[PDB]
Amino acid sequence: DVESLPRGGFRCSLCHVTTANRPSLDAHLGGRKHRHLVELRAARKAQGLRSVFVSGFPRDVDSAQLSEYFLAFGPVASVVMDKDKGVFAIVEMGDVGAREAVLSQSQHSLGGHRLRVRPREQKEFQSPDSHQLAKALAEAADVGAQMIKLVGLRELSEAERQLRSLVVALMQEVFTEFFPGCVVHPFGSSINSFDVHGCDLALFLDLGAAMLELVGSILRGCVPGVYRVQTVPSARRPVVKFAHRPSGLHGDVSLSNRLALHNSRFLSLASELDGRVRPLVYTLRAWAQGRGLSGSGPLLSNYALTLLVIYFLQTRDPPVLPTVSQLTQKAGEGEQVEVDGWDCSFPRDASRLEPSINVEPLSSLLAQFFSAVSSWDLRGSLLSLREGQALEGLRLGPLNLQDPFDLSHNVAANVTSRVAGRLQNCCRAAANYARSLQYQRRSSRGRDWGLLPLLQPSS
RNA sequence: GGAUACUAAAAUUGGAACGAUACAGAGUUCGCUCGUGAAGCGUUCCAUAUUUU
Ligand SMILES: [Zn+2]
Repeated sequence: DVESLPRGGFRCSLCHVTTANRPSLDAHLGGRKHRHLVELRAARKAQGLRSVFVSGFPRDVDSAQLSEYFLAFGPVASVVMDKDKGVFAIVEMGDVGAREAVLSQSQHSLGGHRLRVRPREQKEFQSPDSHQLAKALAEAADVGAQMIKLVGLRELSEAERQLRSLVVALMQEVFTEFFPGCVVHPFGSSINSFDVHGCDLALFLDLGAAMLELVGSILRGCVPGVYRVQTVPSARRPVVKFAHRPSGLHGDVSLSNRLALHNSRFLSLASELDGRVRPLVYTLRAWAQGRGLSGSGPLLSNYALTLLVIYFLQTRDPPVLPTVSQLTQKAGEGEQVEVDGWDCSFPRDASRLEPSINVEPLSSLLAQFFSAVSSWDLRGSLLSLREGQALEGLRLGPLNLQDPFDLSHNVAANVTSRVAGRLQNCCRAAANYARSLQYQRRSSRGRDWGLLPLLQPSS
């Protein structure tokens, strides 16, 4: 599990850990993380050593008969049904000494048809951009054309959207089998029209930790092709993270996050107001993801980026987007939605309101956003999208930002002091670069013109 | 007949402690020598948190 690397280095593939010397590698091998990885790998290896693969039995029969039959050959640990095909099964025996008892006789039968039992071959244990981006943008007309082309490139293709729809339909079918009358609402980066390649799909279940564990068990056992299922109650809204293998996707399933559905609807409505907010949001999201400020864990999530863009568009002297106060005022009949204490309403249609009085191009908006976000205070200034100004929060530090619909979650509470300072410095750098003349106009035969330096693979 | 399941301590950040690596500085008998750091790391400990939109 150790591979040699130059400079006298080593790499543990069991933990994916690179060490520059020998004592560090030895200390890592002496730690509890590597020991636990070894123990879990050995447990999986032993289970594979005491398991068999059964196929050939006729369809429309359950694995209960298989378990009852195999119980005659000693203790049986588990029987796992096939997923996505439903044609075979994996029988994990209790004791190793009984495995050969399964291998003693191959004359198997179930419902008349004959079967086929084999030893389980042990699969090897597994431990649990910037080229095309600069390629397909630098031949556009101007920076606005660059941002429009970036939107076109980052937009999910028909294949990805249809695949996500298929996943949603499968989840709905399974959960309707388990919970009749339930609905699986897709949302996240799928219905808000701000869809990027390799985005997260969130699934709201419309009908404490027991339900979360039940959903996790459903995903682990019955739902096809889904591995990496992790329940997470330690959050404002408990969520099951799930990964899907055949699609190579990863997403989140929530039970009570009803506000996020209307949040995604509002994001889509804001995107449909005009053809400039969407390019601005896509460009700023790409810039954040290309400068080490949008990743996993304590880093600024994709939703906070769109929230900041909407707030900035609200704060302009010519109102690009009316604030959430006006949006709530624009609501009509059948639009009295309110969840979790407070009320937040907005129209569900697009052609109901007045177009904005802004005419600035995309480059001007980007430069103004960079200047404003660089100059703004980060110590104790909380941004209110509902009122569209600056000054109920729960926890905040060097970054203050709350939802305009969920007025209790400070979405900026996932950024520490150093990350906030780096963000402010990057904003100042982008602002001065936009003020500089090189960014303002085109270079034909290669200079990294326009948005490319902001989108370059920097450090 | 038709392709051999992702089972506990799932993660990162704030503070830490210890062990090493770096020398645009110099020498060497080729063993290293003098002193100074957090770049990458490893081990362990305490978490008014996040990682979903
Ligand atoms: Zn290891």
